[PDB]
Amino acid sequence: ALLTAETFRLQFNNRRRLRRPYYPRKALLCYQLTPQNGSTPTRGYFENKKKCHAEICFINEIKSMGLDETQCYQVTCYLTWSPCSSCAWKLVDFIQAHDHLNLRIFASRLYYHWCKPQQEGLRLLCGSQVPVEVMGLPEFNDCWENFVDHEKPLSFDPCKMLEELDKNSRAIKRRLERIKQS
Amino acid sequence: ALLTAETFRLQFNNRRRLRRPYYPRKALLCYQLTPQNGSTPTRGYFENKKKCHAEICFINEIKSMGLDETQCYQVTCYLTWSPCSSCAWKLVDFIQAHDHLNLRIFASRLYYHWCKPQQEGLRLLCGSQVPVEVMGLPEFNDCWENFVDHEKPLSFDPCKMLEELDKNSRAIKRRLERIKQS
RNA sequence: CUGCCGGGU
RNA sequence: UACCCGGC
Ligand SMILES: [Zn+2]
Ligand SMILES: [Zn+2]
Repeated sequence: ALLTAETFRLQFNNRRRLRRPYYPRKALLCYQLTPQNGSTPTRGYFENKKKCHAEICFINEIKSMGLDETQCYQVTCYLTWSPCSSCAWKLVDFIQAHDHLNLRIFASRLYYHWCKPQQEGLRLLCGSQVPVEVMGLPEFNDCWENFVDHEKPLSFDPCKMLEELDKNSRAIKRRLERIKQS
Repeated sequence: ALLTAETFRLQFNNRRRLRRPYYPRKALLCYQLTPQNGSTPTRGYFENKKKCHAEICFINEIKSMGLDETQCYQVTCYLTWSPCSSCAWKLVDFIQAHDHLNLRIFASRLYYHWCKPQQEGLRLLCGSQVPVEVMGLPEFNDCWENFVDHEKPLSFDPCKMLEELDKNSRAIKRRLERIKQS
């Protein structure tokens, strides 16, 4: 159920440029659903598969759970790659049909942020009740704590690794800010 | 004994970061020897060998050329990569023993220039009657015109290529000047 | 695909 | 993930 600590470090790695050994930074999504009646959170994670994308895999998962439409839920997502233009649309739709869910999205990296469609896509999310932010130490902290297996001994220092995501996320944050006001 | 236009273009490319497709930018030397009386120049080019770098296979084979010790010669070298710390030591040793030769070096790119032993080697040449400069539009012009065959039709426009070479050499020149000041 | 740090689109 | 650029 739990991501391996090496999967976390490699896949959430928001570095400017990769360090050797090189590896594909795959899409990955960490969601957590909290009811607002004072209740227990539910968690899981998705990759890209079949005819999906992790966001689309997660939209249909919610539908499966058959939630309580009389209840507001807080839905938080942690994406290594900020969403598609196409997934942007499919998410804006989804949230419009499910007003009883409060969606918030955090990206570790901004996917093709120099292209207009991905730009418009993110401005839309932020215009259509779906705030988009860059993960910072708070979000990197919560994702490590609750989504990563901590039973085995690590080949690296977790606190320094988190330190470095925090540091790298700053320039990624100013870039997202500039996109919103364009 | 004429480089092909594709070899010149690939090997003397001074872009900081390459473009696809990727290829090894290997060491290469184009040399010109001219006397001070008037006699026409002598030209050739050298590659890295297993037992000598281009600069060193070159100064070696000078004994085996039809020059005499009573005339002065101006020796100009055009290098893709700037000299070794090891080659720097041997170039100064060689110039010191041959007072009939006036050598000056021109590098397209600075080889490992963030490293002290390579920088001291460049400082050493400049301080030992061996001027080191970064190749500019004149030197790129010079080397294209005299050292590569212009029979075949080119798959690219040599004017725009030299234009970018000239544009790229500006930052690299600024880097050599800083090194020469430490 | 010489290495590193950093800014911006 | 692409490009432009600065410095070491
Ligand atoms: Zn998508
Ligand atoms: Zn050498």
